[PDB]
Amino acid sequence: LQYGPLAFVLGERTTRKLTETSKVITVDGNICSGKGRLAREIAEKLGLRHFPEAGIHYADSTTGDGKPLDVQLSGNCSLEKFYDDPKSNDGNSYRLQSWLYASRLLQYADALEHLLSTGQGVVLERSIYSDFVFLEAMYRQGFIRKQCVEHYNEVKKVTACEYLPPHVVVYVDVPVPEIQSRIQKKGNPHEMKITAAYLQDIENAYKKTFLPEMSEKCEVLQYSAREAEDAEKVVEDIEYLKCDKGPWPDQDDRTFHRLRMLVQNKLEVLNYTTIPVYLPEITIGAHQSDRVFQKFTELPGRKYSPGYNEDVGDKWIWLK
Amino acid sequence: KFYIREPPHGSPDWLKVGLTLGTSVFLWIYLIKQHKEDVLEYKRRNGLE
Amino acid sequence: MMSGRPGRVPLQFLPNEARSLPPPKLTDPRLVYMGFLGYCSGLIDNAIRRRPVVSAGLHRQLLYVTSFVFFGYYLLKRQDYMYALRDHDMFAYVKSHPEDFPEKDKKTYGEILEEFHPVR
Amino acid sequence: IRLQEDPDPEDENLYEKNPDSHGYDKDPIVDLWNMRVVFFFGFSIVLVLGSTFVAYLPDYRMQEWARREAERLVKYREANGLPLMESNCFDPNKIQLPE
Amino acid sequence: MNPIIYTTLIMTVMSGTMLVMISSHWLLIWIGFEMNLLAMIPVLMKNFNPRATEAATKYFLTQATASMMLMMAIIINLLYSGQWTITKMFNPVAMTMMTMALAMKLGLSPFHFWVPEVTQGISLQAGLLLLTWQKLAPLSVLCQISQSINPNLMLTMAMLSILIGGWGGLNQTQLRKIMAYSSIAHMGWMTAVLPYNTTMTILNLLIYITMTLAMFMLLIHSSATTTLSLSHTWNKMPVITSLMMVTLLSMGGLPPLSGFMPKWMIIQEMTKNESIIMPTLMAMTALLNLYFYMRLAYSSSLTMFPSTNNMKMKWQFEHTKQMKLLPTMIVLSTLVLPMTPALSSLN
Amino acid sequence: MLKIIIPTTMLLPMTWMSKHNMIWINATVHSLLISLISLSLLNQLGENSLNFSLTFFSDSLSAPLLVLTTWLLPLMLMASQSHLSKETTTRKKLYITMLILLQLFLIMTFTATELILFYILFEATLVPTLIIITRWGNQTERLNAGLYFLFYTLAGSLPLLVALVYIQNTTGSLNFLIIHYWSHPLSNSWSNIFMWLACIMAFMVKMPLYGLHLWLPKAHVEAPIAGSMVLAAVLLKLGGYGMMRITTILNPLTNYMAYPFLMLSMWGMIMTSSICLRQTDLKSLIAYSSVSHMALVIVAIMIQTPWSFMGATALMIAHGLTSSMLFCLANTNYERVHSRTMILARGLQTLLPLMATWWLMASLTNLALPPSINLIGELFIITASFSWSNITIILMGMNMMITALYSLYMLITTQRGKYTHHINNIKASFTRENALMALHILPLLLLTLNPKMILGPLY
Ligand SMILES: Nc1nc2c(ncn2[C@@H]2O[C@H](COP(=O)(O)OP(=O)(O)OP(=O)(O)O)[C@@H](O)[C@H]2O)c(=O)[nH]1
Ligand SMILES: [Mg+2]
Repeated sequence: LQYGPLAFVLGERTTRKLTETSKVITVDGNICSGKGRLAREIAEKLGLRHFPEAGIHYADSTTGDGKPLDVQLSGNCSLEKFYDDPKSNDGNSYRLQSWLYASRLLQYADALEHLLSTGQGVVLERSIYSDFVFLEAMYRQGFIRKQCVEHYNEVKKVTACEYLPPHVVVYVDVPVPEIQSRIQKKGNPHEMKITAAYLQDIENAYKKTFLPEMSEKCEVLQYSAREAEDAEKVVEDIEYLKCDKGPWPDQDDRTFHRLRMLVQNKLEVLNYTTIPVYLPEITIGAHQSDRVFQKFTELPGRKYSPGYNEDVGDKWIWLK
Repeated sequence: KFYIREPPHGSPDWLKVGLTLGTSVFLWIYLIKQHKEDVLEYKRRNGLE
Repeated sequence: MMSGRPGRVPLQFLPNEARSLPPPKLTDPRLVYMGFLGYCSGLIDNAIRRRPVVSAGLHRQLLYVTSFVFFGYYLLKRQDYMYALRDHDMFAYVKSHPEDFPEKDKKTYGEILEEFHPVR
Repeated sequence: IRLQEDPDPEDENLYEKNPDSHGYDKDPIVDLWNMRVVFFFGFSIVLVLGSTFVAYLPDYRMQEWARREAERLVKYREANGLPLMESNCFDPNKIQLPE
Repeated sequence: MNPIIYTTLIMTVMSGTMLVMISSHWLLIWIGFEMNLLAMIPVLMKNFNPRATEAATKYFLTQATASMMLMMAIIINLLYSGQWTITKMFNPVAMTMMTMALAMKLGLSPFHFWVPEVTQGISLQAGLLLLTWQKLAPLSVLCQISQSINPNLMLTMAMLSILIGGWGGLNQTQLRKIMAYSSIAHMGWMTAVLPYNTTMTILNLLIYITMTLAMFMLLIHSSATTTLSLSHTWNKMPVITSLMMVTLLSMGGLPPLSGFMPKWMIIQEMTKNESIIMPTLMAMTALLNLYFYMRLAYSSSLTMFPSTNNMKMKWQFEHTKQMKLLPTMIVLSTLVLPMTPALSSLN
Repeated sequence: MLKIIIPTTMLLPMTWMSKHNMIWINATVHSLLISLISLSLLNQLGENSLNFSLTFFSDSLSAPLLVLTTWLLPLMLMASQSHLSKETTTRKKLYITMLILLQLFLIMTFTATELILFYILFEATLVPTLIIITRWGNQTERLNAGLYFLFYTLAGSLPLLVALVYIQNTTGSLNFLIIHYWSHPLSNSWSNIFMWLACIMAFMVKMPLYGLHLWLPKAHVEAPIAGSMVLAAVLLKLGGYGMMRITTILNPLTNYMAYPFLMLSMWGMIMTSSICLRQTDLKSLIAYSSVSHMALVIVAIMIQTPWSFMGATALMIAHGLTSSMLFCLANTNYERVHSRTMILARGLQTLLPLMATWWLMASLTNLALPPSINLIGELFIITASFSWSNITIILMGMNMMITALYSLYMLITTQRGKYTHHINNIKASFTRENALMALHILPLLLLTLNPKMILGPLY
């Protein structure tokens, strides 16, 4: 019995699950700012669900057998290629930027699904609302075409409008030189090619667009790297927040039902990420589209539907 | 198994399978009996037998 | 035409005077096409639902078939009864109105002068 | 890039991997059997046996019967002074003209 | 909306339609139209955007004006006969008023302007309900009063409906507006034979409702409302686009498909009445509908349009919900032509 | 007819249930088997027709057409499997399904005892044909070709539907036998004139009549090879067969209603033969030559003589075989050089000798060289036209002269001269291509031994 009208009619309400700590928390910050530690201890000690940041193969992880698929069939973009040749002619910069935004949309849907179905809160590392920081940073460095930020705005406007913002927006504040030294510390050669202008643009987008605009619909919690290691203090300030801003207080079971209906339907979540706006960086030609779709269909367990794939160990096809 | 999430159609719905088979057998039996009595009713109305 | 016909009781799919006609045979070509329509519906159901179209859910395809045949048999009875009623009324009306349907005086082609049109 | 599209691939030569290619299939065995079934069922059966069947079809248009009937009629008409053929296709006794 | 409240509003729409179809009294028929409109307005505004609000407002204005004209026709009929029974109208101007009111409710050509805008402004489910269920009540009233309609007025409106549905749909890239103009043309086809044989009207209505249900359910399955969005569907679920192509060919009336049956039967019944010019005009005009159906088929199934990179995400996901009776609707809309003599069951 | 129809229907389950690599083998084997069975329909009677059931019948007009259709299916399959080698299994099965559906519709079209059933079956042939052209054609021009073919045919056909139902309402029957035996003379009035036009124009546009033919170059050129084969070989003949059937209710109105059509076809055969002299596309030249032979068929049907009908029947059969052969021959070169331009690949006789021989045979048959059945049909029609009016010999002689000129011109430009220097990919002819030409040409010449099998019911 998937959550539907018949389930909600009888006895399925979400307010009876919602609690004081039934909040969605997004941790944020520049690259190598250490969001991982803050988010993971926040989840572990506040008793929430952690979601590691949405990568290229997040979708591959939430479907099938949970293992990453070939970049050709999923993603069709690289982060090392972006760090090596960010201004390449492939359009790989915005192809990657759109793919990981779609992955973030999927993850936000998945996290709201868990919250609205179990009542447990979640913590995320970045989200749809802080994905634009990288898009603007790439634009200032002259990577994306101006056409390719209008399309991003279109997709974000028509998709992110449907969902509730985080309760708490925790931000870790690290200066550009320290981030640079951490990148030079971990030794990733592709990360080693990140210019200070890119990181500065990211920090500027954070400080001047992201953090102020969360401040009117969520409670924003800023810590620099010194106060971000004390997760006890961070969660103490999390527990002291009133959370009387934004649309979350004025939510009843009628709206939570519609949100659960949208959020459980993954094809409706991703509907507008494939609007017919033909940009060279993301448009796929018909021959390549058909070929790659056939190679995807050839994957084990991917042809018919879950439970109907005998080639992967599925029984009773003729009685299903 | 193979899938991470449990597929909704991973095992047969035994109640639905039994209902489908039973309702089909009843439909066939009812149709056959109706045709038999209908031929009988036609034959006796028309005086054929 | 047939709406205000006398004796025509409402919401009655087969009236009792239909039991005087022969019921359609079980291997009736139209009934078999009804079953074929049900089978195609089952195949298309497998296709849309993303199941193996031929071998998935034999109970479901089977039910498609038997329900289609079940409806088709009664549809055939009603259709045949309507046509029987049509012929019944037509013959009754020709009988009651002999002046409107005269006995045409038959003539042979040896006394009938048909015009010849040459092809040349 | 104007879009992500595969480049136009080069045509495959069936002879390159199969010098003995008959042109039916890339797999030599099914290519051979495609050639065999094509030639057998086309030439050996439909052409030869079909042409023989049409050649020995029983009397078409009943032409032999018509010739025999004409021979009998010509013999009777000539032996009795009757015209070989009358202009009137039908007897003018079973025709009633109008006036 | 609350699922119980939405179910209740749907049931009230159907119960208004049923009140229209089961009443012998003109006041109760008017009541049924009123109830149908009252329950229908919220289902149009289910999504609640300014487009939905404007669609609901235009729908309300046209339907209320038609209802008032219908009541005036009833009152004139009563004034001259004292009769409330739905039967032949005893007054000619009351009959004209009633015919215009019913055509405006149906959306025939001189009163067709609301159909494309309202269909575009509402969701696909609302449009499915609008273009299938809302045709039943006015058409049933028309079939009941068909013996007193002015054939010239009705045939004029039907021919105009066919022409305008053909021409208007030629310019559309929006699937909802294409559906609306196809609906206008099919309503014209229904109402042309209404003076001669109401059984043909019922047959054509059933076939059209089957095709429209199949097409709207395919669109909902595809989540596509523009021709370019539908052009991506091949790269996700090509079965849907091939089924949609055969359904569009059926809508064009191409033999041997089910959509050819109503046209063929209506042409036959019209020629039985010394009507030859009008059926020829109607069949020739329907080639426009077939033209933009074929344009949709070209963009959807017979050719492959460019896809997007984000489509690879959708490949790993199935539909949460499944359209009910869609395989049956598809088979019925395409494959039922050998069963044509069963139309006498509608007698 | 069920012993023919049901095996053809069984091709679909067999095609869809066979292995991915047995598709062509299975379809070819069993379509050849069905063609063998269809030959028994050539056992005809002198006077009556083969009236099997209430719904299907066969006579000397439709039996050769049925044999031609059942024969064309396997040749189609051999022609297709090359360019569709890279396609998916499901899509190959869909292409085969379209071909089988087309054959089944054509088989029932040529045997339908009732005029409206004939109409539906003849209209049904549009759907798989349009699907083939628009889905599996090669160029962007296939879409416009599909639209032209569809809407030309439908603008022709819908008035025919109206006329047929009017005839059924006034006469009481559309049964072919009843229509013949209860034939009424057609009076001279505007009503009857437009009834004649409605009964004739669909078959006119199908043949096609010169002036209504602009869909044919598009459709026969843009279509994949099997589509071109059927369009030239069997689909054009639907107009001639239907015209022969329906002219039995149009007399004596046909005496003067045919004058514009007789003039159009007699001059347009000249016009389209001249167009062939200047066509730069090989497939377009082959498509344009069909218009002239079909114009001859139009004249033969419009003058309504036993000799004209015999010639029209023989000419339809011979043109089907020859035009399909020519399309296949052009397609073999297209699959090598990936272009339809005729002067692209010259001097091919010194690279493909036996294919050059096949080209010479095809050109000779298009020439109507005696005693081929092409020549038999053309000569019978010419004699009937000469009786109709002696002045017809000027135009028909001009047409056969121009036909010789363009046929031999195509032969000379493609096969003779010096080979093109930079074209180094003319691989040797496959056994499949040579067998395709042989199976086109051998039954054509064997028919010369028994010409009455294609001379129609007026023999
Ligand atoms: N282009 C692009 N890269 C992104 C985006 N989101 C994340 N990344 C990359 O994701 C990679 C993973 O490292 P980050 O999550 O940034 O940082 P980290 O190393 O985990 O360190 P902390 O932020 O302190 O947790 C980095 O190389 C980022 O640049 C995005 O929207 N666009
Ligand atoms: Mg992170």
